[PDB]
Amino acid sequence: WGYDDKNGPEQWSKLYPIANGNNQSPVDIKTSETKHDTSLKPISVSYNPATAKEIINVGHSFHVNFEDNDNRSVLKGGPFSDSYRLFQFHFHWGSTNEHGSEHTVDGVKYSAELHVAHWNSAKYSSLAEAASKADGLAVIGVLMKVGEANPKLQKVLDALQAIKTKGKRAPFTNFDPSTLLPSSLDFWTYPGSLTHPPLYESVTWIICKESISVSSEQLAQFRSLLSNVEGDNAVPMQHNNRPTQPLKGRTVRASF
Ligand SMILES: C=CCOC[C@@H](O)C[SeH]
Ligand SMILES: [Zn+2]
Repeated sequence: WGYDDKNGPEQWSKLYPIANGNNQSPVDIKTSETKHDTSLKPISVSYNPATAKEIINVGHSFHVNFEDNDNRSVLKGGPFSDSYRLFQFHFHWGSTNEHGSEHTVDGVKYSAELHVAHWNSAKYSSLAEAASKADGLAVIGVLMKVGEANPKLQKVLDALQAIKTKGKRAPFTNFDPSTLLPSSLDFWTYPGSLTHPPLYESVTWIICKESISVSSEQLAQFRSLLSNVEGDNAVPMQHNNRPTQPLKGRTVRASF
């Protein structure tokens, strides 16, 4: 279902009718209309870098998958009364620097977006179980602003040369993806979804107030990943970021 136009995000509603749904992501975050809430607690990431397993090229993006067999890597606080388990981080990016981030704040589009994904291990057995569940997934979203080169992106960008093409796997160990997060975990939260098929309406978004930085060259790496299988003609992975979607009257909550 890629991000072309043949497979691209307009074609998503055919196969996945949930695309023209009510809890679709990303969204625009209109700060004027955002109802501050104080029942919210502060977000608290406790990741353990020995959970870091693998980095894999999945054709449309690349993942960094984590060990999700126990509660060693948890997110808790925010709205969540439960304690979600970390399983993955990945990125979204765009063809040019001007766009690339999925969420937008007051119409402003960013270079890329980081997703640090979690699944509700207090209520569910597997990721596979919690994938589809309303209270299934907790994803931290960081907005990535084109400027200085982020030195905490090092290990991620280094490893990329070993997963040039779709399906390529490699061990990525000994990394806490919290080091990626901004210093201010002031956050918006809203009831969302995945941003790509199967677009499950299972995500409680945590969108960070403060941005992290990425140079144009760091973004050029993301782009010089290849969507093709090894041997085939080099088809870069140019953009993998979704249009912002109607709120249909959900209430983005501030935590600031
Ligand atoms: C399957 C990977 C992670 O899914 C959670 C979403 O926040 C990524 Se848009
Ligand atoms: Zn994502």
